[PDB]
Amino acid sequence: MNDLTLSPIAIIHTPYKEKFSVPRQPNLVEDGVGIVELLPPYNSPEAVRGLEQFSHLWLIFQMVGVFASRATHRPNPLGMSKVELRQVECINGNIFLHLGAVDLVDGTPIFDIKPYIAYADSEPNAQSSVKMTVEFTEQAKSAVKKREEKRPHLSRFIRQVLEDRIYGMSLYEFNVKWAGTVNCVE
Amino acid sequence: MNDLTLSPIAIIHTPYKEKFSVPRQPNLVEDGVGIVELLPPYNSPEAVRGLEQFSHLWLIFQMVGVFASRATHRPNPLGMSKVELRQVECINGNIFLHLGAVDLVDGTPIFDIKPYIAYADSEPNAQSSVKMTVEFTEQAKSAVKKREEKRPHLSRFIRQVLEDRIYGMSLYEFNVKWAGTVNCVE
Repeated sequence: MNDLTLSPIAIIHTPYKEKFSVPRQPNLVEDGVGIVELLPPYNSPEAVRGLEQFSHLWLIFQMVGVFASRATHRPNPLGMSKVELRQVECINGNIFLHLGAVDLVDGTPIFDIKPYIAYADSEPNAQSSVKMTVEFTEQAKSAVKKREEKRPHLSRFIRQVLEDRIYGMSLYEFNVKWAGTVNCVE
Repeated sequence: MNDLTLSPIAIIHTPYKEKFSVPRQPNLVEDGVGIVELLPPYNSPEAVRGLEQFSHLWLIFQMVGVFASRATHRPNPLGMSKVELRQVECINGNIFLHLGAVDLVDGTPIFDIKPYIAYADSEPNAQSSVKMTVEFTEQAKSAVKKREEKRPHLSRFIRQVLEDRIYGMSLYEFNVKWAGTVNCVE
């Protein structure tokens, strides 16, 4: 048993540009959706035949004791993530797996795509050891409105912030600065 | 984003010597237990500090469309497996994670060890699209009895077979040949 060299089979497109932009509860934010783009020569319709069968998927991507946590600094930076499968799209040799609410940062390399099977993967009783109101300033209400044309639902997409004081958060091409009041979207 | 070279961090010791020996329902067979042995220099007590907190673990090991199944022939032969954690043992620089009922074949290389968290990993409603009696011949009853000293519960460990006609199955150092009647344990 020797080493192993992995080849990225896909790239993930996501609203969260950096780690800080990812909410600790991605299943709540219904706009933090993603598209998995399969790279050549894995982007074949044969490679995803029947993927649309399953509703959930497992993505093996690239990122107390290390093994006791979910930290990224690992001997093998291999991360897991179960996302919702909304649509397997095939067009002109391009395969896009339109996922549900994800938690991977924009552009992350995918190593494997497996179907999430409830039998072998679900273990509910697995043991172990602050909803905020969102307000936009008038200038904010205006800036968000202008972008509602290109990126619809950009306003409610701010359920992230829903989890002196002028913090910054990069969402998409934007940089949103901010019960918290959001100042300027730019 | 380029390739990635993985280094095995551990080896898994298991009763099932080959793929055929693994029951399609490992959670039933209460003897198909395993020990994960951490390899140098990852076998440090600091690397598993508090692992005993969680009851379940994720092992990323080495193995319709490919992505639509759990097949082994993949662009990246990376497999997943959630096992029960019974005991994290530290002795003379040797770390053994005594698991519960596993499904990995004997000697399989482990790439990563993560704690199974019910929040992010459990998804019960995940959608998609024969109990047999066990009898031993007299010669078998004798052969199993002789080994009950070294490998206790070797008899009930045959709940595997519980899922002309002289089939063979390798379990441990043995080769069990066989409502089905098991002939000779050797």
